[PDB]
Amino acid sequence: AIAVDLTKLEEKLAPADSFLDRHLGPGETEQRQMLQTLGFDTLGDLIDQAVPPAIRFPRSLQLPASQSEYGAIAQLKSIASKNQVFRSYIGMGYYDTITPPVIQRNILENPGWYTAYTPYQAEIAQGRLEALLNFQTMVMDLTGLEIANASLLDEGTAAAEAMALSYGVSKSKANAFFVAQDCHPQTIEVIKTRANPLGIEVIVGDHHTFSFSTSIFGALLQYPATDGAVYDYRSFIDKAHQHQALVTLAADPLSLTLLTPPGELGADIAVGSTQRFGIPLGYGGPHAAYFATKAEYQRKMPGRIVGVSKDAHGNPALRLALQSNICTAQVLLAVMASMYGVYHGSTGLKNIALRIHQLTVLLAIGLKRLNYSLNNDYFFDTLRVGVGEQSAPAILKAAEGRGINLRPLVPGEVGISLDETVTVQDLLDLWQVFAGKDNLPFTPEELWSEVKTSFPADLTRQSLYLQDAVFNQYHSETELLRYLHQLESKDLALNTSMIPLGSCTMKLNATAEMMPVTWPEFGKIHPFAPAGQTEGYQILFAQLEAWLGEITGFDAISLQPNAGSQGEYAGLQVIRQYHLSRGEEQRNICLIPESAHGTNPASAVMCGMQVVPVKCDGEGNIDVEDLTSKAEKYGDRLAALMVTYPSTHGVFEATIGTICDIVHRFGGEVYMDGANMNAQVGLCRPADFGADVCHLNLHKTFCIPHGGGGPGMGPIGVKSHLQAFLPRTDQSIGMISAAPYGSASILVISWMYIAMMGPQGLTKATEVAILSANYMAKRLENYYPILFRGNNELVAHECILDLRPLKKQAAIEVEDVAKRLMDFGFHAPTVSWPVLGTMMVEPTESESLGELDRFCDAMIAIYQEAQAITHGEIDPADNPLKNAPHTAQSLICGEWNHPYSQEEAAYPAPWTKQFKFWPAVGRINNTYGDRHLVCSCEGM
Amino acid sequence: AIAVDLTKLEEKLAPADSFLDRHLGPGETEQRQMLQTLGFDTLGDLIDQAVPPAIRFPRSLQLPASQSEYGAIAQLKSIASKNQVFRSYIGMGYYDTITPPVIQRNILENPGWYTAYTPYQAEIAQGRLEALLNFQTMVMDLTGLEIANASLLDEGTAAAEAMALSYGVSKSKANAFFVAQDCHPQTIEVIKTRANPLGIEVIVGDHHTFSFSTSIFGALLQYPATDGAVYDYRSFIDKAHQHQALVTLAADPLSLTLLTPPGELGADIAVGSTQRFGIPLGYGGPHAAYFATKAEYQRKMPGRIVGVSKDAHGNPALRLALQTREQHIRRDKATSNICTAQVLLAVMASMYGVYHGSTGLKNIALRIHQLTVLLAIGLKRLNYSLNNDYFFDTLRVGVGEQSAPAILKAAEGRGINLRPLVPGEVGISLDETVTVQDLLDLWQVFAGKDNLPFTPEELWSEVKTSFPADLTRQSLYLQDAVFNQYHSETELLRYLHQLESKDLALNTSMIPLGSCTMKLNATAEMMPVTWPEFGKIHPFAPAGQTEGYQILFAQLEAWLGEITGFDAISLQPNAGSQGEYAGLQVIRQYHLSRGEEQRNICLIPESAHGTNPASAVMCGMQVVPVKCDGEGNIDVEDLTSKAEKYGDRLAALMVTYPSTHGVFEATIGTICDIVHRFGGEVYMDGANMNAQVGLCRPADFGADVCHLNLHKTFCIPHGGGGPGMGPIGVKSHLQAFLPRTDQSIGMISAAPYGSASILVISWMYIAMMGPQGLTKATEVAILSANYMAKRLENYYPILFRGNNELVAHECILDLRPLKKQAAIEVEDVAKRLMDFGFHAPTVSWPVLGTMMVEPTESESLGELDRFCDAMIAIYQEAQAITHGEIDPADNPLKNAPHTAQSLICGEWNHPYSQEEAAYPAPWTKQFKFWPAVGRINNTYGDRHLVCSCEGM
Repeated sequence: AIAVDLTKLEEKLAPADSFLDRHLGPGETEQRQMLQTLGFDTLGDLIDQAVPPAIRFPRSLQLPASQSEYGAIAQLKSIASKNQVFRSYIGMGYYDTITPPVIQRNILENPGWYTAYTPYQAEIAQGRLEALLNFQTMVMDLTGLEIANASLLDEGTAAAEAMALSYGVSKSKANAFFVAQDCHPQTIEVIKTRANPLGIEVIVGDHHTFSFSTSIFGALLQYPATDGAVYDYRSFIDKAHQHQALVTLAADPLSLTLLTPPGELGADIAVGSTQRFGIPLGYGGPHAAYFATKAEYQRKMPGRIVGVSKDAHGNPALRLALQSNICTAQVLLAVMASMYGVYHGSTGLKNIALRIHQLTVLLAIGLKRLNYSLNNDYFFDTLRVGVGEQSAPAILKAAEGRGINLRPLVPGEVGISLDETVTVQDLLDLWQVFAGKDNLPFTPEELWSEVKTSFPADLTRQSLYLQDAVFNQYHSETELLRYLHQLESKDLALNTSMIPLGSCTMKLNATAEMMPVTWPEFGKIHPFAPAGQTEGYQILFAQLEAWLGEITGFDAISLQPNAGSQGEYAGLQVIRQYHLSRGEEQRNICLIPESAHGTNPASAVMCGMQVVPVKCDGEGNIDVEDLTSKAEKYGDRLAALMVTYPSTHGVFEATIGTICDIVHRFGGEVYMDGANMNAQVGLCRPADFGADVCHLNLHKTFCIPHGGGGPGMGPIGVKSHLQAFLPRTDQSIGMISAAPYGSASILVISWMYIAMMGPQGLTKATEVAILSANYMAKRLENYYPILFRGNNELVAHECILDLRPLKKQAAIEVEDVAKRLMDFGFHAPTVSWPVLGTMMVEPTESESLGELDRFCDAMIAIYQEAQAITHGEIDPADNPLKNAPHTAQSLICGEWNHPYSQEEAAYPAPWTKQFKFWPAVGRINNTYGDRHLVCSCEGM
Repeated sequence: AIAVDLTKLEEKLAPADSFLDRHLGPGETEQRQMLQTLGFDTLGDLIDQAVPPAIRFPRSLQLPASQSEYGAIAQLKSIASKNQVFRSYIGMGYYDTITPPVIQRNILENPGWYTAYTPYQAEIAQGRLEALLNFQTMVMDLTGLEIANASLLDEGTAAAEAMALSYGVSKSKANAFFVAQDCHPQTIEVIKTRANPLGIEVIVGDHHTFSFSTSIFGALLQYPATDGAVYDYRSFIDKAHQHQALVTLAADPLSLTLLTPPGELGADIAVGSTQRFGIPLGYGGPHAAYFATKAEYQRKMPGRIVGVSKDAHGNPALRLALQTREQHIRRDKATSNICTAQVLLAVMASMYGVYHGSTGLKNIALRIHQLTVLLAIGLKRLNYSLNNDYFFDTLRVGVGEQSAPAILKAAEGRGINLRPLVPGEVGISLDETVTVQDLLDLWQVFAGKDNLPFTPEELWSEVKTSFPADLTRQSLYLQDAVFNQYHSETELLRYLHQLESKDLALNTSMIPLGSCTMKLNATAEMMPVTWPEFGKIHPFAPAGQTEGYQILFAQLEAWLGEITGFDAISLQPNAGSQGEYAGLQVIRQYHLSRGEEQRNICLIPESAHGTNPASAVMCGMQVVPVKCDGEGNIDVEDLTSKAEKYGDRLAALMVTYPSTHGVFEATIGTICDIVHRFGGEVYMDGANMNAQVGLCRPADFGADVCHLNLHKTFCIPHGGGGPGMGPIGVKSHLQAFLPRTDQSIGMISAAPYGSASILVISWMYIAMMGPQGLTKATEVAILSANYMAKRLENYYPILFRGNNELVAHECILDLRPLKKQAAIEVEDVAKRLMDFGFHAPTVSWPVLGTMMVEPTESESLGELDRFCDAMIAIYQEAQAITHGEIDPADNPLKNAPHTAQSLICGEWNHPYSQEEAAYPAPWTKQFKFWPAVGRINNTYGDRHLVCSCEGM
């Protein structure tokens, strides 16, 4: 009433700063210029030709009117204020930790570190590649195992990956996987959820009493246990090996500064979280999980691995080596965890752990004086305290009164996990809470004389860790600042130039969106804090669920899955559970078009489905006749079709509705991979044209930053008939991520984007993304054939450039073009996917016309360079394309013996003389790196 | 008791992360190595031999025990939470504003922008130089005037600089300066405080009724006025010109998007604050003030000015221009005492202009003006009297004596502050943050009820937002490409990144600038600056809303008092220059208070910072230099002679300790005794306090007053040339005269606590270091300086040493032999260091032909050694010239710095290789910092002064 009147009045005022105009690259003038090159007068008219009318969303999105950056921040701040920041000593896999301010400011809040994506182009990613090498080295050193990857999604899924690895190398008919009952309970549920569709039996029980009567292929043990107890696992491991099973330890990596590590205990695999290496609690994430194992299983390892190779000049250089459904991981958070190791060093890390342990021993001695029973013989940071059923509720409440959360274990027992933030003053609060009064029957300092903090020799670590120079040389703040800056300077990120990676949506990660991630009311909340303290998050989730529901047209949203791969997997699990609920167990066929992202069939197989490929036609589109024939053939067994819309070829197929009808006719569900949603928002809705479930990549379409290769979030939307089966936050599939809302803290980014854009702005973004892709295609089409065009000769949000003629004409490979683009100051687009020998270019709506033109001009110049080779005008082996990228040192030092000038090499376009980005290394030898796998700092 | 018990227990625990170990560069092993090189068994021995045992502080500093970064942040957050963030519509020269998040994150919270200092080495400072050029251009465009500088400290002091300029160019014998009574009241006080020691008569009155009967040399008018009124000042300006006076307008630069600008009105000078170009309120600062005037007054402009020149390759390049105006060359004859200014905030303000452009800026002002007109119409419906005929953002509302307190109280109940004007009148200033919902609150507060006799939208059809033709601006502004090209966030992100990449700051390598103390600006120290509880408070908010700041100030006053030994501390002065000036003002007031008005002689040793004699002249004192002896020390005999001669007239001695020569003189106590014997006060320049903290205290060895540079010794970042804070400590007998926060000197800074928000940085430093840590920092600073001197002494003579052949926290390297032997100039060495990846140390000050090197305690041994190795390599390059082994005119020293383009493009015709040019040391092959331009032609730039984007 009064509010409606204010909105009228506000609309009369001079126009205010609109976030849409900061998010978009091309303004109205630039848009009109682009449209004219395309032969359209208006964007609306172009979009009417791009999007098939039958699937066009016929109205505006029902979303809140856009807010300014200032207003949206203020609104979210009021929501955030409803959360309460307690001292949580809940433990269970998440422990408060101190992020060194220098790392918070210069990595987590630095777009130079969070805006690039996976280091596909290694020569311009040596900085984050080195940080990841440090991460691998830290994990190898602490676990005592031979190889480690460049991070997994969270502790529980890493453990599930360990189960899968163990299953693969098993040669027995053993179908059971033993999980110790004192693993973290969310880990157990994630494992059970992954085991279900594969028919794997999960046996959960006390490791002490496991009989080894039932054949197992693997076992998972928690170290220290979830209730805190530190056990000697050697005997169990020995017995498991006698029964041909691999043993995985889920091991707290901070505890491994003190405790005998998994490698020395005989464990085959180690997993865990690196969250307490200075990564915010985040109400669940994002945190990098680790995965370490024996070198003999290196070809079986999940995820990405950084390896040391050499460049064209013989110098050391890093690359992803040996290239599960996992794609996007947790790179940014692995960088933070490794920098925590670099800044603290081995001595510093051990002192942090020793202090935590000393405080926990002191805590225990005082609780004993208060006549409580202490169950753990040995512990790192976590006590199991027997208080009796009568006292447990009052203690937990008194604790809450002081803003402290403890862990309820079983009736009459309370768990307490201390951490890096804990002070002697916190200890006093704990004693007084347990005493029920403030005057204690002891003095704090009096207890120190009793403090015995050693472990038995069988559990006392002697081996060293983090001995490489990198962990010793950068302990002043100034030193670390400079190290970070040097690594950052090697990497080409979005603060330098457009990174037009097809299938990745490298759009603006706006400062206003990123800001709230590091507000303590979002970042400093334990994922299992009582609901009464997380009402701000509850509001955030409810809003995001409603908004993503409206965008997709689905009736329910699960925010849990913490990657695109996880969303696909969750979606297929929900479909599987649906068929089971109808008494249709035999439905296990998953139809997948050959063009699909590789995550799709990997996810299907993980879900116990049998993949049946569906041909794509001569235009690159889904072959409807073939789909119909396969659907008919597998009618009784059809579980699902997984479809990407628009296709991985960047095309709006007009047949999508018909395709869904066919699948439904034969009893299947339709799953839509939502990676290409940047061509859809406001223009079509998956639920409307026949999808039953989809996932969204929030790190593509909805602005979560690419993080150098992570983090992401992959929420799913489902129709009502599937809602009952959604992951838990009688019928649920269980848990897909370790935390109920996955990496909850980064969800604020997509909330901010939607709040600041509003329904018209979100739709305009989609439209401009399509305009810019089509503009680039039109500019380049006479130089590089555009491989797949939709109806009306338009593409969607990306286009595929055919580089195969250059190979025929000039013996030039796509890799040569990709490296030569570095000399022009550009990261290459997506290379050789989905079609070998091509590039897929996706500019997004956030890049200016000037930037688009520079990229096209670079490609045209490279076209002319290839023509020169074709026409014999320059040596076919010694030319800028074959020798790219050109380092400054290669141009300045030694003799210059090439048939082109140093200026032609380094400044091939005018903009490079205004600002030059220097490739840090020459072209990296890929085959050499895979042949001689070196994955730690020892090799560099 | 219980805390005592806990402290005891905590000491038993494994060592936690100590901030001291992050702040220091050299650890214990590195320190032992450096001591071995120096021939000392312990650091204690070195310090006992460096510091005269007589002035030595005989106990530990009484300061709180060190806290971790985590604990100190928590403690300050608790303090900050006591402040209340209101919607302040108080105005008076400070208005809430929206800092674009992209600028907050990538400039204000980016050490790449805030760690370097004044762009003395222009070739490695083109980024901030360009941002300053944009600032000047924005100011010129908006004011309609011909030249503008690269910032002043605040609005009131800028107006005082305008008074000084007007006095300096006056054709008459006029001694009076007219100040309109509707200038901001703090501006009036700053002006009066500056006029007092110069004997200038300040007339404060209604500009409408000024008779011009008393001759004036200048007039200051406020536009719009402090109460909001917009006046047509043309007639006044014409009359002032008829009477041979200059007119300065203190003009709100946002309002100039709509209002006819000073230049077009005929004004000679414009000053103001650029705070509302996206700079946090900051409880007073820091904000860059602007100063614009006519080209014909170039040589009299205060402060720094960026000018477009060209480099060795004929390419456009920027540099500081007309430097003989400034204190470091000209000293007592400088145009002002200003040194450190507000560069970081000028960068932010110009980026606000770049991001919003002319259209965006105008829309911000239009919307503010529309909201204010709407507010006005509503208040009239409620039967209130509205006094301003025309206004931009500020209303003067007649409410009556009886209602005014209740309205103010009701506003406070909704978390709103208004401005008390006079009894029965209330001021309201709207700003960029204001929404129609805020309007509704204001109307309901004035209505005394929630249901209004009108609806908001209904009022719109009555809104006239235009001004009379004679006040309506027609001229364009910000038409240069730079203000149009970077409006997407991604574009601005990239522009900022490209500029930042051109500049060598502390995230690259050590910048060992003597007299500057380029130590760690720790992230934890910087973090609280941008907490809203510090950044979003209006400086004239009611005391009940600022208890967190009260606590911060009390603690800082106590701690700096303990460090200096002084009885009272003033946190007001907002630069070292202001601290000196405030100190001299208090000394002057003291002599007057004793009935000793004739004391106006200020003794100043020849080595002193140019700010010293400049400050003295501004304080109405006559400078008498005191000679330095053969060994560079103050000549006690000469001091005594002059003290005797000017006995009856001796006001002060200004002394820097340790000296600007980097030496601890053992005579400092005797020197103070002599000054006191002859009736003078002793002022100590505390810019070298990084050699003193915990080791000696100025008050203990004879100083009556000192200033500290928090941006040198206490970690406020150098900001590319600002901001700073220059608090003063005084003995009890001077306390009565301190600036207002019957006897006060008045106001030195426009805001009572100057740039209050940045004081949290120094609070954090002290809290995290503790007494032993602060003292260790001083000792390591001295160790590292002596280490570098020892390493370099056989190559470059150490010009001055103290007792036991030691230096203090810095040393002077004599490069004059290189000039004699090889015709190598100090600037040659400075540019060649760029090719080694280093910013030069301080060049040619205090001694021409030398370099003064100050590493600070924050730089590692490895880094100290690389710098020494660079200087040694350069020495060998000079020796090759000397021995005739290379063309004396064509060699790396003469041609430095070497851009990548100069090496890669075109034919290479030099008797040395490109590798020798770009990679003269092995670390450059690990990480190469590229100079963005070749050597800049200085004389060409001063000959053809171009100070806006049109030239570049």
